[PDB]
Amino acid sequence: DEDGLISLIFNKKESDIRGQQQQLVESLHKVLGGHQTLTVNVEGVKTKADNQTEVIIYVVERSPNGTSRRVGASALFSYFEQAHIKANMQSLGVTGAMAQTELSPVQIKQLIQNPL
Amino acid sequence: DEDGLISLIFNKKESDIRGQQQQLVESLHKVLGGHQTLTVNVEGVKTKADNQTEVIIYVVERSPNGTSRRVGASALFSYFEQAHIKANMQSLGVTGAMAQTELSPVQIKQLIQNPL
Amino acid sequence: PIPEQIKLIVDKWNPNHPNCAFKTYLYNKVDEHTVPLYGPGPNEDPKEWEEALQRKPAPNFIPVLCSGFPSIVARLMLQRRVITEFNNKLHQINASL
Amino acid sequence: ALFDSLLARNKKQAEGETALGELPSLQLGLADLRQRLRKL
Amino acid sequence: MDEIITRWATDLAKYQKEFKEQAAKVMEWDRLLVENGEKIQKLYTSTYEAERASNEIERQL
Amino acid sequence: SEALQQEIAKIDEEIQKCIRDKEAVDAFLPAHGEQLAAIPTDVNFVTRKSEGAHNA
Repeated sequence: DEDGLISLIFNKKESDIRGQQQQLVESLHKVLGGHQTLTVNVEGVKTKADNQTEVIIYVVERSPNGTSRRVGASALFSYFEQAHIKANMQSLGVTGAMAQTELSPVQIKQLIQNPL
Repeated sequence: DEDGLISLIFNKKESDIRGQQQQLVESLHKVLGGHQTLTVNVEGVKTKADNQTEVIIYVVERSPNGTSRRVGASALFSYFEQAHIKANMQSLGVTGAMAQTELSPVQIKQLIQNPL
Repeated sequence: PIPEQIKLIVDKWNPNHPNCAFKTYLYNKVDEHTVPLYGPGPNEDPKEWEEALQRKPAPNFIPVLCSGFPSIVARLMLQRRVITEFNNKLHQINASL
Repeated sequence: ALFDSLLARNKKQAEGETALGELPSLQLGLADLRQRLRKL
Repeated sequence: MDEIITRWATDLAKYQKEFKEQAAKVMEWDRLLVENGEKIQKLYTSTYEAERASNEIERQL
Repeated sequence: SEALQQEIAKIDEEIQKCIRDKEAVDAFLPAHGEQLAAIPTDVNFVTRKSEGAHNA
């Protein structure tokens, strides 16, 4: 979870993603609020189909004391799945998202008991 | 940190510190550059041993708009630990100094990565 | 008797729980010693709660209030969220083997 | 992969080697084997 | 105007009878999920054991 | 008749709006259902490969 990796599927061709990567990364930064304490990093880009591309990201957050660390994957996924944020993501061409952290049974039970 | 308190140990008896407190405070003001925008305040004086006295200070800084605030403890400590300033402090009888702010792990990591 | 049925139907289709008619309880597992917590909330009849706790499938399970459709959607949301975790862990096992 | 390991073990079994005693055993099957089982 | 109340009540009962089923199905699915989860954990244990044992054999050789 | 004819509209609209959610449930089922049904087949498979390693 500490590695903070979120996989995103885009309904865009790989060449289009790479061709405008600066813009894509900044738009993701804007979705996060655009503060200078958050930085979006691209871990990888992979074609999945003619017009489907997976983009793996993480977000580095800086503390008031200058320390930096990655936003945990579960925390970042939780933000992106919020209805308002998901809609903004869909406007960028995102059609899905996944975190790598395998949740514990108690975490899963909590999510089922409180799906919202 | 906002309370700006720095504890100083002096190799002087308490009676000597109190007896010449005006002079001591002005010498500390001089070490800081002597400008009228900085004012040294004594928070407390405590005997620690026959010839050891702790003096707790803070520094009020005034802005061009007349606003005043305390210099943060970390910032003030950083100034006093600079080699040239430390030497001047030692000439006044200071043999140690401490700030009360408990640094974050990221701050500590930064200090270790860049000890100078 | 006309403006009563109407109000009762308006009451049925609603999350306010005046005989919601979409009242089903789902049991969420919770390990001890957290059983003493939970602890319903705004419009929970202790009758329904206890009656749920009464026919309990196994210990360490707490009932959960599913009023209408958004709740069952949410339950699904969780179910997927755990689906992926399950598959992941399973793949980990696979890889180590 | 269990039955696979059973094969693999029973495969490596009947194939040598220099172990001072354990030579590979010939496999039978079906007709001879049933009688070989009954003669237990 | 009764012809509207009839529709309302029929739709109500009709969709209630279905919502019950959906919920039930979800419950059954949950049961399946935990039922497997236990087994997943068992697999975790068994696997860790295997891992440790293999490491031991590695040490022995 | 205005308040009534408007009220019935709002009510029936709300109910229809609820049935949209009901349908939303109905839509998200079969996929998730397959996903769920997939699990026991894998864990019942991975449990087998473990037995293979253990026997090995």
